Amino acid sequence: FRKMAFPSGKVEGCMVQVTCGTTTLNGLWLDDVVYCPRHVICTSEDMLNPNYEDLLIRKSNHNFLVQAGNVQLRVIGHSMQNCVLKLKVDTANPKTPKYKFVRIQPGQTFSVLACYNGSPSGVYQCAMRHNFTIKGSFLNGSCGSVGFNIDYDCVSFCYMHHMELPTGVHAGTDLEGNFYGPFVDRQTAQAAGTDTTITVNVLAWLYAAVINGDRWFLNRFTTTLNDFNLVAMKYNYEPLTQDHVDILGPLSAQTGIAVLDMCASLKELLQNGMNGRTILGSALLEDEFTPFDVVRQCS
Amino acid sequence: FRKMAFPSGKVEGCMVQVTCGTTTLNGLWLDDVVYCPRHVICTSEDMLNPNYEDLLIRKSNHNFLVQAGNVQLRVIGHSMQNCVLKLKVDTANPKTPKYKFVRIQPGQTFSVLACYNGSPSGVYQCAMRHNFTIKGSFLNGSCGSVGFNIDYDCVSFCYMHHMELPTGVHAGTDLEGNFYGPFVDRQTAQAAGTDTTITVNVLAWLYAAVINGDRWFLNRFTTTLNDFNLVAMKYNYEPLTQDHVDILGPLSAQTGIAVLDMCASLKELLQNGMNGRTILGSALLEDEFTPFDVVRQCS
Ligand SMILES: Cn1cnc(Cn2c(=O)nc(Nc3cc4cn(C)nc4cc3Cl)n(Cc3cc(F)c(F)cc3F)c2=O)n1
Ligand SMILES: Cn1cnc(Cn2c(=O)nc(Nc3cc4cn(C)nc4cc3Cl)n(Cc3cc(F)c(F)cc3F)c2=O)n1
Repeated sequence: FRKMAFPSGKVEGCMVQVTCGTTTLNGLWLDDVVYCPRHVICTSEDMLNPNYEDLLIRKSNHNFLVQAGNVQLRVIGHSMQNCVLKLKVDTANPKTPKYKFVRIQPGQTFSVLACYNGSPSGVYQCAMRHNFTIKGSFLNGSCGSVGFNIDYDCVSFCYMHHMELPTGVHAGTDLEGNFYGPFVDRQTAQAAGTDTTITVNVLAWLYAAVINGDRWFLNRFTTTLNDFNLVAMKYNYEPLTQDHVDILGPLSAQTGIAVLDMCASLKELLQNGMNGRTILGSALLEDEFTPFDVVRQCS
Repeated sequence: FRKMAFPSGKVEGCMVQVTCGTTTLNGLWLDDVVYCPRHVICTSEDMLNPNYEDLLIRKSNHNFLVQAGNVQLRVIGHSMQNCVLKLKVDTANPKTPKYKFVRIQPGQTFSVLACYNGSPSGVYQCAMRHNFTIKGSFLNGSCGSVGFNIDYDCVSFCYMHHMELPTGVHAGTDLEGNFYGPFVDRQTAQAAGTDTTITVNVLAWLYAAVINGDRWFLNRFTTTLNDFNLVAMKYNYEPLTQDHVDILGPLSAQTGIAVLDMCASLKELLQNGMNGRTILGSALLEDEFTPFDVVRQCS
């Protein structure tokens, strides 16, 4: 098992650079609109405690430099939606894919196209942690890089990168400009909430093991969901939601192992450990493969 | 710090489907030639023990169906170069990138674009191992997927996927059709040579751990190159050369940790184990990052 990103071509053709004075970052060009973090309108002095409403009134269309490669896209309108800037440009992107804007739940994975100065650099899979941060790999100049999933040629954009936290994890918004988690777009020290293990994904990893014939940890017990959630919290595992139980449906049907029976097996592993035994050739439980990721790799 | 692949868009526009009878796999369309594994000309009976020159002489151009998306390309010529079939087509691929064909050395990494029926499915980083296998993520229908590196807009193709060995590792050729390793393109069980660990890559990754703030494995011991290499060989690690030491120069400069001091750290890890601790979230010693991979992602 390894982390597999979606092919990035449909997103590469949408990346542009957006510059305001000397502040520069990445934006996303879809039809005739460029979406980017509103942080671009900040001078160095504004980044600590920006007054975004005040900073925008000073700005006119001709203050925004938008470039696809070295080709300038003239801005003909600008607005602010939550923490994203929307720049209307005079050219509709001929490479615009079929796309949606989605807001993802914690545990869900997505592909990140890391970009610098509008130029795509690399692609990798990330998971949204339950404290609404991601353990990404980002350098300076990456602000505005996006995260996405692809279903049947349709790109669902779910993340726009804004900042690095002191602990080295990363925080950002959806493509409507709403932050994931309790963060704000200022250059101030903000702490990630305490992280938890992503229970739904650990359960998917256990189903993956079963599919590949590694099933020693299957015990003879069952549990209720309420009983399991209360126990899981004592081991810094996330409580399961009703949506979590349902996205485990396909793996449960494939293996014939009821979701609640697998929760009982996981509860046993938490209360007693693994005793030098491995699962999928590993002594650590993996929590960054979703049920969908598992089916992608197994079938 | 993460395993990061190159953006795949320049390769996506070159993937097509090749079909001969009921046998089908992926091909690479560059200018007016489609490159694909010659295994495509085998029926299920042929696959077990194929005489390829005999099989190819009995084929005509119209025995080859090539589809790019929904568009059918007409084959107007064919030839075989080692294990690679070259189909001349009546249309040049307008999305052909600047490209080269290169044969890589063990320890070097590349990006894989996994494809099924000519449609790209995922992208991830792999390394050529010392026994000329790769630990990929490939399912049925992935034959003909390619591996590549991207250097300022030029795609250097280095791998064409052929088969999965009974241990689950993968084997393939360069784009001139020569296998990496002692394998042949026939459906028979094939084992690889002993899998020696890429020592210079493990050292690069330990330097990545330091650069990313993890230092528990460092120590005050010292070692000579030969004394380290004695322990390395004992543990089936590749001997470290002065060229490897030189290549690690920039990382030792950045961290102030001498290369032979990092060797002392690795020697203890090999002799004592990790004591349940982890490095960069991994419970085992990672050997699929090159010094350049670490430099590029950390800077
Ligand atoms: C190491 N790292 C990992 N992720 C990041 C993301 N990131 C970023 O790329 N840039 C940021 N500040 C800027 C500085 C600029 C200097 N010039 C010339 N232009 C610049 C543009 C930007 Cl955006 N930041 C900091 C940051 C960005 C925000 F959007 C925000 F709301 C708060 C912040 F503190 C940053 O985190 N760097
Ligand atoms: C599980 N896995 C991981 N990697 C692979 C790659 N792979 C593959 O995709 N296909 C193969 N055999 C074929 C069967 C076909 C059935 N039809 C209808 N069409 C087919 C086309 C192919 Cl290529 N193989 C096996 C294989 C492929 C070779 F190129 C070879 F030289 C020897 C082999 F044993 C395969 O490994 N599968």
